[PDB]
Amino acid sequence: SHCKFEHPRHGHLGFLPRKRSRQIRGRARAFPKDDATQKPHLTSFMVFKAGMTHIVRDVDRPGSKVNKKEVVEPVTILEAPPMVIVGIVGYRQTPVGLKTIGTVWAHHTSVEFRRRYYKNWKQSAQLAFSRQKQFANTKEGKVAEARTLNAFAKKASVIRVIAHTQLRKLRNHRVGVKKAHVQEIQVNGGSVAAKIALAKSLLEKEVRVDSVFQQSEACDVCSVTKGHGTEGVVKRWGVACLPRKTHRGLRKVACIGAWHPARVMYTVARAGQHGYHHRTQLNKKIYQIGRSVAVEPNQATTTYDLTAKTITPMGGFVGYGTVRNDYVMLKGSVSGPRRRVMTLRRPMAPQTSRQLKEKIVLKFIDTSSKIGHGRFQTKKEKNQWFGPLKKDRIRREERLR
Amino acid sequence: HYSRKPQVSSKSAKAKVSDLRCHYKNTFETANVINGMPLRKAQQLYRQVLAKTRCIPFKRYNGKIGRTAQAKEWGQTKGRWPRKSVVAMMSLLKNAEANAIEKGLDPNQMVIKHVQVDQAARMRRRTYRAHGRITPYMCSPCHVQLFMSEK
Amino acid sequence: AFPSRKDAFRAQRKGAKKHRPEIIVIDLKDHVLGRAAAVVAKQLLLGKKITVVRCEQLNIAGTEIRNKIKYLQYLRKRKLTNPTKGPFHHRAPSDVFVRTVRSMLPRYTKRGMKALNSLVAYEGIPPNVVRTGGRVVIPRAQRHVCYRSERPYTVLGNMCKHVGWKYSDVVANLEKARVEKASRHHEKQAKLRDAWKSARKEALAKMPKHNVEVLKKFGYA
RNA sequence: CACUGACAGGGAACGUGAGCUGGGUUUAGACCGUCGUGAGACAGGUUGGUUUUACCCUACUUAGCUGGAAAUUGCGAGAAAAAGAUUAUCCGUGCAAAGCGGACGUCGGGUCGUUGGGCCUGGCGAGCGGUGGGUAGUACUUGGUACGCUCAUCACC
RNA sequence: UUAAUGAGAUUCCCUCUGUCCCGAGUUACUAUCUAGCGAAACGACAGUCAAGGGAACGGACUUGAAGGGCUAAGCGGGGA
RNA sequence: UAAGCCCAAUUAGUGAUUGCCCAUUAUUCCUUUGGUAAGGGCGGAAACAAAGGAGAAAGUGUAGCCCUUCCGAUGUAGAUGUGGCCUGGAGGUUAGGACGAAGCUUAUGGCGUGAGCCUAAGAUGGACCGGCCUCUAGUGCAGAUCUUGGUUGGCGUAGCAAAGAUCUAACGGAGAUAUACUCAACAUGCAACGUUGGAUACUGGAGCGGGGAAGGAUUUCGUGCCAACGGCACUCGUA
RNA sequence: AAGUUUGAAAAGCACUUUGGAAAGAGAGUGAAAUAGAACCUGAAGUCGUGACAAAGACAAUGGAAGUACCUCCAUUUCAAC
Ligand SMILES: [K+]
Ligand SMILES: [K+]
Ligand SMILES: [K+]
Ligand SMILES: [K+]
Ligand SMILES: [K+]
Ligand SMILES: [K+]
Ligand SMILES: [Mg+2]
Ligand SMILES: [Mg+2]
Ligand SMILES: [Mg+2]
Ligand SMILES: [Mg+2]
Ligand SMILES: [Mg+2]
Ligand SMILES: [Mg+2]
Ligand SMILES: [Mg+2]
Ligand SMILES: [Mg+2]
Ligand SMILES: [Mg+2]
Ligand SMILES: [Mg+2]
Ligand SMILES: [Mg+2]
Ligand SMILES: [Mg+2]
Ligand SMILES: [Mg+2]
Ligand SMILES: [Mg+2]
Ligand SMILES: [Mg+2]
Ligand SMILES: [Mg+2]
Ligand SMILES: [Mg+2]
Ligand SMILES: [Mg+2]
Ligand SMILES: [Mg+2]
Ligand SMILES: [Mg+2]
Ligand SMILES: [Mg+2]
Ligand SMILES: [Mg+2]
Ligand SMILES: [Mg+2]
Ligand SMILES: [Mg+2]
Ligand SMILES: [Mg+2]
Ligand SMILES: [Mg+2]
Ligand SMILES: [Mg+2]
Ligand SMILES: [Mg+2]
Ligand SMILES: [Mg+2]
Ligand SMILES: [Mg+2]
Ligand SMILES: [Mg+2]
Ligand SMILES: [Mg+2]
Ligand SMILES: [Mg+2]
Ligand SMILES: [Mg+2]
Ligand SMILES: [Mg+2]
Ligand SMILES: [Mg+2]
Ligand SMILES: [Mg+2]
Ligand SMILES: [Mg+2]
Ligand SMILES: [Mg+2]
Ligand SMILES: [Mg+2]
Ligand SMILES: [Mg+2]
Ligand SMILES: [Mg+2]
Ligand SMILES: [Mg+2]
Ligand SMILES: [Mg+2]
Ligand code: NA
Ligand code: NA
Repeated sequence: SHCKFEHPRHGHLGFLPRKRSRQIRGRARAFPKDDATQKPHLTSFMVFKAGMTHIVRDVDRPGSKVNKKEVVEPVTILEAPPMVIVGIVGYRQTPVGLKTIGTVWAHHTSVEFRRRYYKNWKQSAQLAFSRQKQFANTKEGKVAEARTLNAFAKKASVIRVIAHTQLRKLRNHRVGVKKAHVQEIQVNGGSVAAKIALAKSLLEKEVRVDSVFQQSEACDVCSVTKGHGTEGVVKRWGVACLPRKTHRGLRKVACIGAWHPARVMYTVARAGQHGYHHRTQLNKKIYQIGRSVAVEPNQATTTYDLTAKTITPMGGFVGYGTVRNDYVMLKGSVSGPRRRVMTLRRPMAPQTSRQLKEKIVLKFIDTSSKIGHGRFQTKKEKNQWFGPLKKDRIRREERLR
Repeated sequence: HYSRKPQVSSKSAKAKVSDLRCHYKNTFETANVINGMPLRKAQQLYRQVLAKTRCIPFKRYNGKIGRTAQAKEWGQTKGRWPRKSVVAMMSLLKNAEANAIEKGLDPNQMVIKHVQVDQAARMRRRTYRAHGRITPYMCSPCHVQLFMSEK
Repeated sequence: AFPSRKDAFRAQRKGAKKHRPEIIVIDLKDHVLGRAAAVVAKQLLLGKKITVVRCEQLNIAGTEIRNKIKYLQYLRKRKLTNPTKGPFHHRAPSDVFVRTVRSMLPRYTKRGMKALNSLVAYEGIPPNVVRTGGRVVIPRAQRHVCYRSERPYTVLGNMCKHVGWKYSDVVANLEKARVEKASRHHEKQAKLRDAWKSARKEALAKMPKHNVEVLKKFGYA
């Protein structure tokens, strides 16, 4: 007989199976549609999640109750060291899908990029790309590279560059990995020849995050969510908890199916892996693209807040540390923990909404300690509050004596 | 009185043990892994299994036993560290080595050519179940025979 | 597909030349789906190696909407408790033809699967089949002899592109390029063909006369 | 009774008890009414009244290892490849064009055999390069790479 | 009819609360992995489905659809 | 331009009346078996050494006297027949066995439609026993929630989770610090026992404290001892 | 419940060697030691091992007809045959 009352089913069947992601890096399954009238450009970038904070800004949304009013917005800080372009790949359209025509490698590859080809680099022979480097600049090698580029020009419809992260630039102590993360970044805009020209110019060169993205634009984020291991139906799917009197346990689904069909269906909630799934999140507004702290110290200083401070809160980001490189401040949250590498992608949805076209101007960035209830924005304010302490006085006595 | 005959008797050494009192299945797994090994490599393997740096691969008697990363060297996923079987097999290997030395052979050149673990006659005990039931609580000893030949 | 290094080393040791098995290439353009499928299935069971091209140009009798609805009714069939391992609904025209032939075969025996693996189906004519020899048709399964011309008919590619096939435009562009290239190559070699025709014409006079009379007897000169 | 856009109707062994619960029905105790001489009866009312087992196989959920196109074998040779002394005898560009633009050489020698024969190898030089040293001035997120000249070797030779 | 008494049946009220809205976090012992030890129940043969007929609800049969092999932890839809 | 429906046909206004596929059916051939079976032969025709042959029984039934000729052969319950098979004994009669009897084993062949029989080989066994006629019966197993004994997948699985707990050094013990080469040690002898000293904890006098009854009956004590038992362990023990 | 039914005879395995012992490896008695002690024979079932046959998933088994490979088996031929 029919179920007595109606409620929506628990969970989304389009995110099945709830298995662990094959990779730990966010990888863009698709890229934004290619527009041949636009200038050639890069469509993605790799960043590392540092932590979260919140900002204050005045809203410019006419017709809203917060129009010309200040709101507090939680934001995510993502460290964005420059990426290095080491290869070019071309794709040809076939009636069975895109097939990569070939690869053009840069003449010189970083040690970090070549570490990606080893499980134990420091005890290896470190011979990666050695034969290729010898062959590339000979007559036959130059001919082969020209031939591959000509094949790209004639047959390719998609041009992607091979880029890797720079973990030496990301001088992070909690990021343990030293082998660079490698990903393909599609080149959109212009003709195939213009894409080839841009990719050739970018070869063996750094790409900064502000070249790919601009402030107040939105972006897509590809990342893997935080892992939780095996979980029950209550947390994995959101099913209700059974009454207290239930024999053999109440954190269960009471009926996992009818008598017929005489088997469990794939639509029934079961225990299993929860978290560590790849997710593509849409319309993350870019509130700030900050420069490196070594170049511009006052990262978190606004026009409305003249306090000279960096984007790193007091005591550092918990479990991550300080942000030493360029960073992106995304509105809201992104899937994954701190230290996980993530892919910012140019948006694939239309960007014509009043919220997606709003110009963001920050008025305050919180840099108080994320350990405990932080109440000082800078160390200077804390010293103003406390004055000289016993340790400082002992220090000054040791100095003057 | 072995199931198999050595290729060259004068170059081989035999060792046997009956009613070992170790578990037959664990000993079956432990002794089978050294078949075809040099004697010294088998003894190193047993020492490293005692140290828990290498495992005994469990085949045919691995029903719902745990998975380990140390079974990968054997092409398996389930292995254990059965110390009683390991020490019993170490004693048996020492006896075979003593026989080889007394015959005049070189213990560093011997290769284990035959291992056979068979179930011995069982020993009977009891366990007490609910509702006044008495139920068998049995022990499964094993026979182990081996010979190794000089190469 | 990619040969093993063992196979290449053995071929080098044997030193034998390039070998191509006897394969019939069928141009399935303007062919009735079921009749071509039946003929091809029988020929596969008889041991023939068949490659079929331009499967997007197969024909089904009836309006395109009726056949779209038939395919969508086919797509409704799924294992409810697990759609994975349920019926697999292939949307490409070549896959549709392969499925039709497979349904006309004893697919659950070694003999039937041997027959099925002997069939290669393409949309359009790919480069590895363009220059392999003259393509054949099936006279008893051709549209101009099977359908009364008044009645509407469906082109398989048009139906497939609306039931989920993604490569309609890719196949169209590839076929445009292929026909342009083949037309260029056929406008060329015209001098060669005319030269051979005139060579035969002049040979008709340069050869001994009783041979010419023999050719005239059998309708050759 | 009250919200709501609406509070549609049904099936799945009258879905679903080794999923629960056990209020009801339907044991044994007991009370009432009626019936019966009685023991007792009542699809009449009332109160109290043990809810056992998965470690097997499938299904489902996740989680690992691993071969395989003659779906393990045949040696049983099919490219969503190139386009040529039958892919062999160079490389680009051009439309499977017309044409066009480029290729390191010298002097021997140690074998197998139309054509300035094929294969291998020595002596000199020449180049495009790799790997190090010496020395500039730059570029790049600024410790690490590259680029200019000059030696050293090494590979194509 | 009845004060008092009741592990007796019932209704309401104050207080109080994770009974619930609506679940979350933490602990010990398990499960889980290992060493040693080591059973039982059950066991025709065996175990992917749809529909058909059929002793009128098939794992075997017909016609189709699936199905590479072997494993660990769970689970209670089926094994009437 | 059916591979649908209704009519027609058999290579097509050409010259006559069988397109093709499939049965345990029909026809025919071979073989078996049984008849309400039908007949022939059976008084050895004559001749014939080794260095054409063999048989020929007056018969229900056999390896059926022999030959020829017809007809029928499925079948639950059930009946009957069988010079039909098999088992333990008894009268007889023929054999066999230490140069290997019964039992047991089999890719071990042969014969029989079959029940079965016989041979071969045991790198099996070590002392009985086979064939035929008759007599006799505690005379043939796949299943009875069959009886007894053994084995077995489940399965190294469920589990061995109440009563808070053990640590450390030394001594004892075979129970270790146990290694082929390369070699400082860790990455190759682990884990586990008893006693003593320290430490830590629990019982908390309605005690895992001292004594008795009932019940038990040597469990008491010392020495030795570790096969089995104390569901892990033991060098300890109410063994 | 249970034949102590080893062997003709205890001739019941001295001695060497490894092992703490149990035992093992040799040696020895015996016609036999898978006749080594509650030991004549030693079945079936189940299990171990070496060698070989292969083999997807059609549960397996099964019939009929072939074929590939093997065969410590049975016959028949090897010359005016
Ligand atoms: K219901
Ligand atoms: K119910
Ligand atoms: K039915
Ligand atoms: K049915
Ligand atoms: K047996
Ligand atoms: K066969
Ligand atoms: Mg409803
Ligand atoms: Mg619903
Ligand atoms: Mg975590
Ligand atoms: Mg309960
Ligand atoms: Mg905090
Ligand atoms: Mg378990
Ligand atoms: Mg397990
Ligand atoms: Mg118990
Ligand atoms: Mg009791
Ligand atoms: Mg109903
Ligand atoms: Mg119901
Ligand atoms: Mg149920
Ligand atoms: Mg229940
Ligand atoms: Mg009740
Ligand atoms: Mg009365
Ligand atoms: Mg009641
Ligand atoms: Mg009652
Ligand atoms: Mg009372
Ligand atoms: Mg009371
Ligand atoms: Mg469990
Ligand atoms: Mg364990
Ligand atoms: Mg079904
Ligand atoms: Mg069933
Ligand atoms: Mg169930
Ligand atoms: Mg009968
Ligand atoms: Mg008798
Ligand atoms: Mg056999
Ligand atoms: Mg009887
Ligand atoms: Mg029997
Ligand atoms: Mg078992
Ligand atoms: Mg367990
Ligand atoms: Mg435990
Ligand atoms: Mg328990
Ligand atoms: Mg406890
Ligand atoms: Mg130790
Ligand atoms: Mg205390
Ligand atoms: Mg206490
Ligand atoms: Mg206390
Ligand atoms: Mg007391
Ligand atoms: Mg014990
Ligand atoms: Mg008896
Ligand atoms: Mg002797
Ligand atoms: Mg014997
Ligand atoms: Mg015996
Ligand atoms: Na026509
Ligand atoms: Na065997």
